[PDB]
Amino acid sequence: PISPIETVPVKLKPGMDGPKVKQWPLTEEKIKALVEICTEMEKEGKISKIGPENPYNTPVFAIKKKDSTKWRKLVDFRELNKRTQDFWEVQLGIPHPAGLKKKKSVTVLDVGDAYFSVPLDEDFRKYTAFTIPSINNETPGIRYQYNVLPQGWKGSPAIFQSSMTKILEPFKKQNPDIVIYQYMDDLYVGSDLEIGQHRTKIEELRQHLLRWGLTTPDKKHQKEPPFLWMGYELHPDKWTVQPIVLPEKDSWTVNDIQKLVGKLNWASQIYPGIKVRQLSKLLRGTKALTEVIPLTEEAELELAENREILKEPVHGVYYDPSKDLIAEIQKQGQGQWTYQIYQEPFKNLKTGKYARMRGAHTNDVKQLTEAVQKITTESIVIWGKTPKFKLPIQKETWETWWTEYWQATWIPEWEFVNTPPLVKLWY
Amino acid sequence: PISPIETVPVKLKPGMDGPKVKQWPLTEEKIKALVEICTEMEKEGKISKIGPENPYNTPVFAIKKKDSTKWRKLVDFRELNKRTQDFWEVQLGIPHPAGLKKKKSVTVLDVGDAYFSVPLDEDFRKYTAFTIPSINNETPGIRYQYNVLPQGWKGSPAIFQSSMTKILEPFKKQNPDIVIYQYMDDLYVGSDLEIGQHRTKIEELRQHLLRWGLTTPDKKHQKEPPFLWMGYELHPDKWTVQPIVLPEKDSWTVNDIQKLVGKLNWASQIYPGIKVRQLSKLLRGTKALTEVIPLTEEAELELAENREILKEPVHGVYYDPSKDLIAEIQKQGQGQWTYQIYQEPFKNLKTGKYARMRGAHTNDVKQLTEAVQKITTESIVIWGKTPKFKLPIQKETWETWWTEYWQATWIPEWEFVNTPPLVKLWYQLEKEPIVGAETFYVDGAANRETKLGKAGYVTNKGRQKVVPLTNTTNQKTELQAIYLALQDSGLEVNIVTDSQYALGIIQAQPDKSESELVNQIIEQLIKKEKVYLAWVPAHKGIGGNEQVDKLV
Ligand SMILES: CCc1c(C)[nH]c(=O)c(I)c1Oc1cccc(/C=C/C#N)c1
Ligand SMILES: [Mn+2]
Repeated sequence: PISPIETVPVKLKPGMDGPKVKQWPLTEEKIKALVEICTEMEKEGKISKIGPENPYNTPVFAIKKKDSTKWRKLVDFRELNKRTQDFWEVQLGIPHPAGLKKKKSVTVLDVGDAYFSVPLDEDFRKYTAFTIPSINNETPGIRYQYNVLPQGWKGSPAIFQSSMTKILEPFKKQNPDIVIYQYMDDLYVGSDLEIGQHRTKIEELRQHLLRWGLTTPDKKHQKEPPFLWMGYELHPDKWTVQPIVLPEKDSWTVNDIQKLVGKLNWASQIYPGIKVRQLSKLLRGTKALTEVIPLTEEAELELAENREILKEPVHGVYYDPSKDLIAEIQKQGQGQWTYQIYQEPFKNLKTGKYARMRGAHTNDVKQLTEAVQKITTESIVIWGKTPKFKLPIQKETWETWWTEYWQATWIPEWEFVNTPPLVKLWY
Repeated sequence: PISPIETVPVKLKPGMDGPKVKQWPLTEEKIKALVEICTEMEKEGKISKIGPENPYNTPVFAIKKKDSTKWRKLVDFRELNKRTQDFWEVQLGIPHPAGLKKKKSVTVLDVGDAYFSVPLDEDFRKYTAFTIPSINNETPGIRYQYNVLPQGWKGSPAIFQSSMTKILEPFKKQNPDIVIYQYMDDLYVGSDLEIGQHRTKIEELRQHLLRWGLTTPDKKHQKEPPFLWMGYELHPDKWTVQPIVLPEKDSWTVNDIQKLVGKLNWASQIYPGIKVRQLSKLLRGTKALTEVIPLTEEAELELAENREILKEPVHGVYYDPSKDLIAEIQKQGQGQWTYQIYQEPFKNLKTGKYARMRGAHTNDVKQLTEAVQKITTESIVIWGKTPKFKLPIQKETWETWWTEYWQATWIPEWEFVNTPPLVKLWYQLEKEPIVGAETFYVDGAANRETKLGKAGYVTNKGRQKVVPLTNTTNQKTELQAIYLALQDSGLEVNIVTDSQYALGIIQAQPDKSESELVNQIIEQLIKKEKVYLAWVPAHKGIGGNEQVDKLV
């Protein structure tokens, strides 16, 4: 806009220094993109060009949010975050409503565009610096630094939190049962209204924002449903399952009781009381593998009992909010992916399984990235904080292609993994 | 002379104050020699006499490294740098030729006295203080400080290029055609016009720069086509590296080998075939710079294989943004792959190799993928895009491995090439056991301390066997075992192991390996008609193990 607001002074952590992260190499297509986007921002004052006395740097990517005919700039403030909002997790911490996961329909609104109005503390600016790349190293990166609260930076919501709760006030007044969590550029309006009335209450809210603080969200559909139209409605209350299910069968064999003594034996690590010596003893012999054998009646009390210790959850499993959440995903096959979200080995706080298209646009990567954004968003709703993904995939391939099907404005933390061995039998 | 450019303001790391290091006098003949130069310097404005207030100091030196003519000034600024704030990394990369545009006329330009031509942050000058010594060591002191980018300071190359860019901005805009790579003191101008108008633009540029203290080659763009540049032979329609001569002795040391291999890689950009598995496969666990390293048989042959290649000359072609980038890969053998990128079947934009991970049992498919990956990255850095791949693998052999493979993988678009060897699966394991198949409950176990072991089995059909082994390990034995099951089993077999490790290895499908044994095994899986390996828990879990775990 054109309104000089005072500037919330920002300080990084104790004896911490700005981020100096390498800017990954992009496609000419994407350079060209960013180039224009920035050429514009500079034109709107949102950003500025720097000199070489700015040692700092944070990576930038180009993506398409709503598939749209045009791109979005996605700055990866992941490092600058740890070096700041982690004291803008305190100095300005945003509290997480433990009941939003409880609503029936959580819709998500993009508000990151409010920020662009608040000028950024001059002394901090030097840290928001990013660099638009060159191809084959001809010219030197184009250098920019922010003059307004940036987007991927968690210091932005934090600072805005004031203007926000204000705007959202003569609305939580009216609608008091709706819960509204703000996590970065995303608003998370949750309700219990009937699918459609809710969808209405949203547009209601959405129009309020626009009416009130000029804060603009977005229109999903153009009121035109091409059989391929959404809006982003989440339904948390229906988020539980117990995928771990011993097989159900009439006739068993050595191979079958065996593969079973395995998965079962291995569950012991995660489920307190389940021994299986009387069921497994039925194997102590060197019988053929195809050989069919009936399940001892005596032992079957274990299959029975265990079949049941696999209906009722674990115990000493609580949420440590000092610890960070870890999400392990496994390639399942035919477009299906299993995932656990834990904190301490074998004490999961949730388990799911994405899948969206078996063999059409079936591309390991695209799937993985979409599953990553799902697992994320869920947790952002359940615990108000994103996990760190142990991703089953080659570091470089991932680094090359994630930006391809990514549509989130935030980015989590990840690391690549050795191999899910006997852990695949979690289907 | 000095430019009207504004100055990049510099600061010293937090809390640090300028450097104070007094000058060690000596060689009074030099002592005047400095003042001699320094004078024609302050004259030109590069420095200035300073009142004894606010002084600091850095070591002043005078030397003559050449065919004697001019004594030269030297100001080791280390302790100064040590105190100067960090800057923006200067392009610590080099425009790779493979991605340069076949241009019509190309001119290079040696900006003279670069650093000196650009001023220095008014309030950071103090710290550039020094002092030429006394005639007699009684300190009359000749005080000076820099008003330009001091020859060896930290923040110099940065701010130089910083200034170079700004300066070139209007021009690169007043004439959008002309391309200009800038590197250090050099300027590489490229254009698609006639030597007449190209030569005329230079002058424009050349004179535009001079309006900002930047002087250029007076012999009107002194260009030496082709240019020996950063280890590259740059012609206006081909590129290479000339000084590629690899030495032959009869006594090689860790050091000599290093140098050799390095050179051998560099060659790779363009010489189809350079292999290197053998020579580097020598430098291990031992990092003794000057230690006598006995050349190996393969090293000698590989070194020989490279010579015949290198012996002959091979050129490179530039990039046509108009066509499509094609990259093709061929598999050498000992875990080696080579490839080359093109747009024309005889031409080549660049070439290169890829070597397997250094330590694991791998796979020709995974590798082929690891390769396709490498190139995709390289390709992005150089040209701006990805290339179409021509791979020695059938869409069916691939889609089968990724659909089996526990890990995500997205290989861009490729087409099949029938040029062998052909990547493939040398054996698939049965998903469900074999009815009518013999069941071998294999097992191993070695004495860790005594280094002795045992590998054996016990079949359903009553057949047993316990073979002794020496210098083995829990794992060695646990494969030693399977190998046994496959050795005594009929064309169809079911094997049961208590070791995820042994399983896992095989389960991977390695076709080659640095493990005589695993090869002993791979070779036998292939001969089999149908193999079913399955895993059962170790000690508590004791299926048919009650029999194996014991004896063995
Ligand atoms: C002649 C090669 C060339 C090509 C193919 N295309 C260009 O646009 C330019 I400028 C080039 O000149 C260059 C490129 C890289 C370095 C130099 C400087 C040479 C030296 N010393 C000149
Ligand atoms: Mn064993």
